[PDB]
This record gives sequence, C-alpha cells and structure tokens, in this order.
Amino acid sequence: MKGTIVGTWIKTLRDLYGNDVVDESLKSVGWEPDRVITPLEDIDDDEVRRIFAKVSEKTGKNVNEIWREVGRQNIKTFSEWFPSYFAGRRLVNFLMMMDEVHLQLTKMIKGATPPRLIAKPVAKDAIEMEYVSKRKMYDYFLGLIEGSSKFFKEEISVEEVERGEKDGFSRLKVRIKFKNPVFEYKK
Amino acid sequence: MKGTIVGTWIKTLRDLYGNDVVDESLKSVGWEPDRVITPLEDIDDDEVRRIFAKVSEKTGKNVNEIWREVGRQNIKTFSEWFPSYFAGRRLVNFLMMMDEVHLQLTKMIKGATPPRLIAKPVAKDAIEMEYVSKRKMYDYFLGLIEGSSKFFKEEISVEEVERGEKDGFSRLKVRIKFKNPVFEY
Amino acid sequence: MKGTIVGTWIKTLRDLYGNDVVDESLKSVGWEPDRVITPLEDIDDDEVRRIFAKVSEKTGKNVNEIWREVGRQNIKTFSEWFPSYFAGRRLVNFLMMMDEVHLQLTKMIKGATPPRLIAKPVAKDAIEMEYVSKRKMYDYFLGLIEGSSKFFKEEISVEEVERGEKDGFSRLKVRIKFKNPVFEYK
Ligand code: HEM
Ligand code: HEM
Ligand code: HEM
Repeated sequence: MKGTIVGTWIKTLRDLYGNDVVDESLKSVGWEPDRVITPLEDIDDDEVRRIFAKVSEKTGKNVNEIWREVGRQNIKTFSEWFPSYFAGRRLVNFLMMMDEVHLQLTKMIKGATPPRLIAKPVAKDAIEMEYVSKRKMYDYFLGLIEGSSKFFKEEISVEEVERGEKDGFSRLKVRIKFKNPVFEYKK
Repeated sequence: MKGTIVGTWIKTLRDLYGNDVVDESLKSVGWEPDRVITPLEDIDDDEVRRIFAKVSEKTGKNVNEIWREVGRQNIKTFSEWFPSYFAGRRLVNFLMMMDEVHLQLTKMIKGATPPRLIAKPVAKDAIEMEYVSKRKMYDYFLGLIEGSSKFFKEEISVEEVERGEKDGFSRLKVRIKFKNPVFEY
Repeated sequence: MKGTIVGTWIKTLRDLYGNDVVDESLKSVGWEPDRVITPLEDIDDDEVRRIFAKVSEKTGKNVNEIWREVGRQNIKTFSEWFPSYFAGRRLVNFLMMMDEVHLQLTKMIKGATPPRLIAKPVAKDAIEMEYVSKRKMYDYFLGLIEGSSKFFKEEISVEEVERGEKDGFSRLKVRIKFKNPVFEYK
C-alpha cells in the first residue's frame, strides 16, 4: 500500500477513535506514534492489517465496521485531492467512471494498485459493481460507495449479490439502486 | 444496437409523432408496443430499421428527416445522462473530443459500438469530421451535430464534402465552420 | 513542429518585440512575413531555431529568456484552446495530469509530439517533474510551469535537480514546491 493512502487512513482513524487509541496501535507494530509517512513509499499491507486489528480490539468495534466508517470518510478527502473527478457528475456517473479513474491514478502515483471496479447498468434504475482485488477489503469498498452517496446527495440501496475468491482474487458484486433512471429520457 | 439508445429512440419517436404511431410501428415488427428494454440488451438493427420505416409511412415524413430530428433531440438527452462530457467545453472541443468519449463509453456500456469519428483541425476556424461506421446513419450523424450546435449555442455552418461506402464501412465527411478560431489566441 | 503551435509562437514574438524583428526573422529562413501557417502542417524545427536566433540577435535578448517569456505567455492561450483541461483543477492536479493531457492532444492534433512529462509526488508538499524530449526546449518548459503558477494563482518554488542529453534525448528534472499539501487530510 502506498504511503499516500495509509497516511490518510491513520489520520482518519485519529479523527474517528481518538489519538491514543491510534498512538498505541501504532506502537503495536513498532512505529513511533508520530511517524511521518511519504506519499510514494511502500507500506507493508500486513502492518496496516495489524494496526486496524488493534484499533478494533481497543475500541470494541469489529474491524470490518471500522473499514466501513473509514471508507465513508475518505470520499470527502478524495474529493479534496482531485475535485475534477467529482465535479459535475451524477452519482451513477461517478461510480461507472471509477475503474477508469483508478487506472489514471496508477499513472500518477507510481506503484499504486487500486482494485478493479467494473460497473454495469443492469436495469433501468440500477447498476452492478464488482470489486476485484488481490487484497480483500470488502468493507472499505462498501463504505466508499456509501460515502459517494452522501457526497452526491443521491440516495441508494446497496445489496450484495455475489462474493468469492477465485485464482488469487477476491471478488464482490453489489447491486445499487437509484431513485431515478440511469439513462432517463425526459420531456 | 444497445437497448440504452434504442429505448431513447422509441421515446423520442413517441414525443415527436405520437403513441399510436409508435405502438403500431412496434407491432408491425412483432414487438409488444410497450416492450421493456434494458440498457444492455441487444436489439436487432434491422427491426429498428423497419420500425423507423413504418413510422415514415404513417407520418408521411421521409425517414432521413426523421433520423435528423431524432439526432437533434438526442443531444439534450445525452447531456442529462453524462453532463460532465458537456460541461466547460467549447463546441469545437466537444466535437474534437467526441471520438475519445465514444471510446470511454464502450468501457461503460459493454458491447456498445458507436461510430468512429475522426475529427481534424483543417483551417483556423474550421474542422473536418469523418463519420465511419458499419451502419450508415448519415442523417442521424448530421442531426447530432446540429443538436450540439444548439446546445452549446454556437452557430456553425456544416457542409458535406464526402459520402460513400468505401469498405464494409460507410463514411461521411463534413466540413464544419465556426464563428471563432479553433485555436484562438 | 505542428503549425498550430508555431503560429502561436510567431504571434507571441510579434506581441513582445514587434513586426519588424519578426518580419526579418521570417525572411531570414525564406518565409514570406505574412505566410499562412495551418494548424496541421509540419514546420521544420531547425527553421524555428534560426527564427528564434535572429530574434535574439535583433532584440539583444538572450534566446533562453525569450523561450521563457513565450512559455509564460502561452499558458493563457492553451486555456483558450482547451478550457476544460484547466477547469476546476488545482495547480498540482494540472501538473500531474499534463502527461495524460499531452497524450490525448496527439489524438486530436495529428502528428503532434509534445514532450513526455513524468511527474511524481515525491514529498508531502512537492512533486518531481521530468521533462523528456527528442528536442531541447528547457526554457520553454520552465516558462510554461511559471505561467501555470500564475494562471492558477498558486505560488511555487522551482528547483532544478538534473539535466542532460543522452542518445538524442534531452532530460530536465525539477522539484516543484507548493505552499499546501498534495494529498491534504482535512
Ligand atoms: C477520486 C476518488 C478516489 C481516489 C483518488 C482513490 C484512490 C485510491 C488509492 C490511491 C488507492 C491506493 C492503492 C494502493 O495504495 O496501491 C485506493 C485503493 C482503493 N480504492 Fe480507490 N479511490 C477513489 C475512489 C474510490 C471509490 C469510489 C471506490 C469504490 C469502490 C474505491 C475503492 C478502493 C478500494 C476498496 C481500495 C483498497 C485497496 C484494495 O482494495 O486492494 N476508490 N484508492
Ligand atoms: C455525450 C454525448 C454522446 C453520447 C453519450 C453518445 C452515446 C452513444 C451510444 C450509447 C450509442 C449506441 C452505440 C451502440 O448501441 O452500439 C451511440 C451511437 C452513435 N453515436 Fe454517439 N453519443 C454522443 C455524442 C455523439 C455525437 C456528437 C455524435 C456525432 C457527431 C454521435 C454519433 C453517433 C451515431 C451517428 C451513433 C449510431 C450510428 C452508427 O452506428 O453509426 N454521438 N452514441
Ligand atoms: C493544456 C495545456 C497544454 C497544451 C494544450 C499543450 C499543447 C502542446 C502542443 C500542441 C505542443 C506541440 C507539439 C508539436 O507541434 O509536435 C506542445 C509542446 C510542448 N509542451 Fe505542451 N501543452 C500544454 C501544457 C503544457 C505544460 C503545462 C507544459 C509544461 C512544461 C508543456 C510543455 C511543452 C513543451 C516543453 C513543448 C515542446 C517542446 C519539446 O519538445 O520539448 N505543455 N504542447
């Protein structure tokens, strides 16, 4: 994982659960609590895994619930980093465009490997979006969608329709329903 | 053709010529007049061709003129679907970018095969746009250009300079003149 | 070089130093002073070099400072060509997106070959941008950066880190420092 996102995860945990929940979890993996992380350095994913587990232990929350909440928060932060990915979009545009956006981000943040997110309009008012990765961060995936709904102020319902691990990849498909048609024809 | 665009055509034909005309046209090709079409289903092009023919027969309007008008109307609709492809562009930007947008759309609407649109800055205040497709929807192409002009509120003159079915591909080249330079200083 | 860009430069040289310096510099390479330059014709690079050489000789200005000035001036023009590349971006966004933008320009302007511009966020408040080209227009590169800074109204500090030519390619690496973080939290 790139320092860019991780540095942000740390700071988001700090806002969510407090400083010396985060301080002590950081110590748990042998980091000084005020460790400075650079945007392009490589952080061991397992260290991140261990950090989030400790926060869970310390907070009484399941880690999946924490990843979800962090996913919710991060949409706003991403919107500050790259407002032009958000500007003038419908929510459904934003979600359908996200795989292509992640691909452009890999050309700008060397070594970044965001997941594949192929989205498909399956009905007049719904898409299916499939998360595909070597990393299995289902809950973060869902939180980011929820956070996207809040950012665009378009209500959705999200249902998991499929989950699975095949040939080294984690996969998760959701069906997302909107209040208006995806491709509405109007007067 | 993908149901996405076909569903839109049907509704556009209904607004233009009425429900009873479209229903009967749908029936004439063996569809429920109220056929439910999903965004990604594959609709036979020849059935669409026949629907449009029957509408022309019933309204008395030449089918070419029907395509041109459907093209004029559809620009508005596309701008409601994907407003960020329109926002902050000059018309000439919009037209020159259209080939890449159609490509990005193939990545979002699986199996869509919109025409190739080679656009070239040919003179200071003019471009050439070449439509290249296996479908020969000349008038529709011309309608979308006209619709874009109205949407961006930039008057243009468009002259067809080339028409022909070279390969398995139909091709149509137009010269598009703007009131502004393409690359204005 | 494509005529689209050469014509802009001619117009910029005229704005800066006047029609007489430019007219004589065009004649010097065998052009009519009012020769029409089409957006897609291909202009010989060495002719452009000699034109800029003659302008330097006639004005007394160092050719490097000329390219720098022209680069500063041109950002505003580019924003008139393609405002949607500037719209709603932060300066750091604009600079990191430029390589993909130059790549998409080659798809709209046939035969255009802008330099490769690899940018890397190297620190919390700075990026590295490496200019790489078959051509050697270091000062134009730097002026365009300064011009970007002015257009986006965001101050930067620019430091050269490395420059050099190998097997026909010129490279220039700068470090660009901002007043605000690249990936700001809250
Ligand atoms: C402009 C908005 C966004 C930006 C800038 C962004 C950026 C990133 C970055 C930089 C990474 C790091 C990859 C790495 O370190 O190797 C990442 C990972 C991730 N991104 Fe995006 N993201 C955005 C929106 C989204 C959205 C809407 C989703 C919705 C699913 C999403 C899903 C994920 C997930 C689940 C990961 C976790 C790593 C993994 O699953 O393997 N992102 N994102
Ligand atoms: C954002 C604006 C636009 C969108 C979203 C859009 C989208 C589409 C879609 C979904 C199709 C269906 C393809 C299929 O079913 O395989 C299509 C086909 C087509 N597009 Fe576009 N389009 C846009 C603008 C334009 C413009 C400006 C032109 C021409 C100047 C154009 C020319 C055409 C034509 C003529 C067809 C069908 C005819 C054929 O196959 O030759 N479109 N477009
Ligand atoms: C949206 C803004 C921009 C546009 C539309 C643009 C477009 C172009 C075009 C059309 C060319 C001519 C290619 C040819 O004739 O072969 C060019 C060359 C060049 N561009 Fe860009 N450019 C933009 C922004 C920038 C920026 C921010 C830089 C930053 C340095 C830059 C650096 C250069 C350089 C140094 C050259 C030609 C010299 C060489 O090969 O070294 N441009 N640009």
